[PDB]
Amino acid sequence: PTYTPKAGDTTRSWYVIDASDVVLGRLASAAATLLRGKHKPTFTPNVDGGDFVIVINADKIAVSGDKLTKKFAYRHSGYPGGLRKRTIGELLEKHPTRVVENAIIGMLPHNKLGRQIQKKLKVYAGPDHPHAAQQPIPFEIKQVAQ
Amino acid sequence: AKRGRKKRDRKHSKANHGKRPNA
Amino acid sequence: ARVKRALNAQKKRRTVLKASKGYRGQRSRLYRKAKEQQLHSLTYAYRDRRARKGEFRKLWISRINAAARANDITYNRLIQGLKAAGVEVDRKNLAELAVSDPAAFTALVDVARAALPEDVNAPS
Amino acid sequence: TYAIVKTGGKQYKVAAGDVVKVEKLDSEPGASVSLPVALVVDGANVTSKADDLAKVAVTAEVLEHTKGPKIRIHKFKNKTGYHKRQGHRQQLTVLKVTGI
Amino acid sequence: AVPKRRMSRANTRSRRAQWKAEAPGLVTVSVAGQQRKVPRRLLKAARLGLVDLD
RNA sequence: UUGUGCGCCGAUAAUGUAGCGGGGCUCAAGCACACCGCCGAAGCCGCGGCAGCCAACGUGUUGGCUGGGUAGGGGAGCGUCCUGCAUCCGGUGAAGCCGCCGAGUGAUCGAGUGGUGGAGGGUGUGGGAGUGAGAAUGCAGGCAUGAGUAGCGAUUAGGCAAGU
RNA sequence: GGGGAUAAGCUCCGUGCGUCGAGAGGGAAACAGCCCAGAUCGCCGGCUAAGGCCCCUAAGCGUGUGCUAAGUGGAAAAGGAU
RNA sequence: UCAAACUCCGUGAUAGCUGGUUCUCCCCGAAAUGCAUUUAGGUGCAGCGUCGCAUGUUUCUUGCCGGAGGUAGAGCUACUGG
RNA sequence: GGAGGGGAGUGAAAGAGUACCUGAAACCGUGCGCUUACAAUCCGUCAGAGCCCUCGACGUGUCGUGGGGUGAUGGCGUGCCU
Repeated sequence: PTYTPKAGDTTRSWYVIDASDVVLGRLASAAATLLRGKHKPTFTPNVDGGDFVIVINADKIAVSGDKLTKKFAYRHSGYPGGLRKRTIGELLEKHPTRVVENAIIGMLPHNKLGRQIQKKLKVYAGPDHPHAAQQPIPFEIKQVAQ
Repeated sequence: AKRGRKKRDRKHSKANHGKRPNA
Repeated sequence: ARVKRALNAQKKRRTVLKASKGYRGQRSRLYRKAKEQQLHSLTYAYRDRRARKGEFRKLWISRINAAARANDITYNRLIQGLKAAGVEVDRKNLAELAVSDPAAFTALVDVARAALPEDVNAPS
Repeated sequence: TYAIVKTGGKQYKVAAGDVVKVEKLDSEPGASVSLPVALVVDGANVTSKADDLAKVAVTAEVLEHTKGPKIRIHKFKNKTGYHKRQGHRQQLTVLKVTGI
Repeated sequence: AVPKRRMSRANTRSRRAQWKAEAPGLVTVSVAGQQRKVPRRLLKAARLGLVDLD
């Protein structure tokens, strides 16, 4: 019958993306695709078999509209009146990694497997990374004609 | 007020074709 | 004339409670609680028997599409092409090919490339 | 080396020896039966056109007629009083691909 | 007040497993040529001949 | 100055974003008009098994149509007890109980075998019913959760040595 | 169409109109009456409807020509405005 | 325990009232409307269901011909009124 | 200390000991295998990794027209009756 990956089956890879003025949505959808594993033919939703992702120049992310300063990230401690919010600009100039992370985390399942996937997501505010000893494959986001 | 209106306005969707039960 | 009722009940009790070895709590000990869960259980089995078809077909399609897109063609146009070419292979088996032998699948991809219309968005 | 047989309103990937279960065909345990084909593979290349595919046919041996798994149905609806019990085993016919 | 439900097997046995006991930490004593095991709290009183050793 | 297609302000409530389902989207992933494909249901088709109505034929075969269903009407059946009649097993171990392996479209079944156990049971045809319970703030007995928790019955107050 | 304020998930009548009741499944974010469609049982087979194809969610960040700058889309009036 | 004790009996009182009513499959399958009613939450008959017999397409659908209507609409020096 | 019990015995059998034919379920525990302490669960179902037991064809361990217990993880899913 149909094929189901066993234990000694997975083959991993470390991909690396540039965020040089890429659109956040494109970038995040691509990363979600890769991490969840919708690009290999061995896909199975019960298994995590995607690929590690390394994002760089994440402080170069540039969005459209007034979303830099009219858009409001929110949180809530749980206490009363403990709703506190932030723009996107403030949040870049505080820590840029979180914008791209949360953007991607909303493009994944919020289940156990999703939590076990977020482990496979590494993001760095600069161009660099300590993960050169995996020789990361550059990914260039492309669109297939039909 | 709000609740009734949002009901009566969710009805104008596309998969309902302009109508819903109990408005 | 008086008919004690013991046997005639014990029968179905034994049946049910044999069929609920794996349930967790009062669903695994007690007839009035396992009967209910048997109703729900057989029903959910029925429904899943009707729907695992769509489940597997979804799976097969995701595999096919990812394989193709790594060979730089979309799913929709692949199936347009095979329909045009009269090729008969179903999706379970296209997926099996994708897993095992990507070469043959790439050959089929190439067939569809050949057999598609020239101007796909034409008004024909 | 393998092929893809059509039968039962279904399809099955096969090669010689690969035992298979299908719907109830009409034969005796031990007899042989031929079958149509959709795809064939000799190594790397493919036979994918209908004329060649009608010219090719696979041959199989009926090992044994058989009965599938027992399937319990208890249709049910609430506040109503509607139970309906029912059961099923589907008749099968095991094939063994002799050659191609 | 009064409970509302029949608190399950898991929870029941789980909390019930806190009602346990520990053993006193025992220590030898050379009670007149031979040895017996006694807590440390009572060691001197044993060596002086008060503890009822049965 | 007319008529139009999208737009702006007016716009404004109380647990927490909160009048896209969310991320996010104008480098449309938004509106309109045409075009191409595709996914998608227990629908239709495809391969198989059962069933009801009718029809054709032959000493029960096939075919077409049909088969959601509560109140309810009608039809056909399993099971339990006692019995009339005929036969079968039974201290070389029945029943009953725990099972394993299997069966039936279902109520259910094992003359299929193991353990325990110790004396009545099965089969076919008919007869008769105290004839099938999951619910009646249902009855009787037994046992759980609460729980190893609250309390241990006053406002007088107990103690040390020795004793068996 | 009446009563009501030409208000009510209001009330009262009509209708070889519908569905629910007694009707599952798919879509509608969840949602007895809305749209599709009326479940004999099985299959790890195929084609379609309503609806939809950036990720979550299987399917198109589809093709062509124009508009939108308002996060309109993804509530709203009288009226105001190069 | 007293706006008329308690016990046995009549007595298994009676309730247009509440609850409960046990094994399976097969076929067909509703209604929530009308008149009356010390009556409106109940019931009787008609309505819609099935079973059996009878009558055989009389039912239903589409087309064509024949018939009365005073609705929407419009009209008013064609009447009654503004 | 005694209750009570272990051997030795009776007995066809003490899984017949004066709490005694058989001796169910709830319920109460002891061992053996799997699983469970970053997770939101009408408590199941469909797919299913991994481990443990078993039957059989073979070969120094090994897939199978297998079967059974557990079952990470994913999708679907709003108790029973009146």
